[PDB]
Amino acid sequence: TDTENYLGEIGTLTASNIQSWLEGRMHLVEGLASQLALLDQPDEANIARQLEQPVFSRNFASVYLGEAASGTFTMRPYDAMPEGYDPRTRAWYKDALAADRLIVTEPFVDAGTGEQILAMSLPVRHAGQLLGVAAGDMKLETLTAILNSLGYAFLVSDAGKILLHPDSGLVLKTLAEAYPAPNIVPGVHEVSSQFVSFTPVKGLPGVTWYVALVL
Repeated sequence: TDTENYLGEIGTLTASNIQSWLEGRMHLVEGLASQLALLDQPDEANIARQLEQPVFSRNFASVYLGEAASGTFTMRPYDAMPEGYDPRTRAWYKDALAADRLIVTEPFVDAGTGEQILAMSLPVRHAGQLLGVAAGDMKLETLTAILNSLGYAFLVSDAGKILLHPDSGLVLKTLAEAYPAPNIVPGVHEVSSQFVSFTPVKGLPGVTWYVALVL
């Protein structure tokens, strides 16, 4: 009843921290879309100029626009993509269009670097016509560091998919795969035997994700 209160308080503060951090990144991606919709002439040079702002490289691994007309892909900071890369075939693109709003993706593998990332993406229209999908992505280790700024903490979806974990190998495993498992219910429960607490992250669009604390 006491160590339960204490884990409940740390889980709450841990969730509201990752919430604030992710929300700030969301806002920047929202503002990137509004900036691009505001271009009077949205040609390649103007799009690239908007993407080259240092605030984007300081706060994302990269930001980018996948264009609807022919798959033109502008990414800053720029590095190479695979031969025949077409952003329109990728989940961060197709899911932004299907949801018609900002989404936050589960982890995937960056097509250029092989790193594990997640993206925030949303459609960009100009005068009501689709320009493409704008996104920023961030490395999972960056997020995992935020989560574990102080036993340990990981991040897991409502369905049981591990999203962030100090053991990087456990990322994208199910909880049943990681612990051959506790049931995801908000609160604290005994499960070497350990305490494990689930706290929802508020404010995230389209997902229910939990901070898991292990003590």
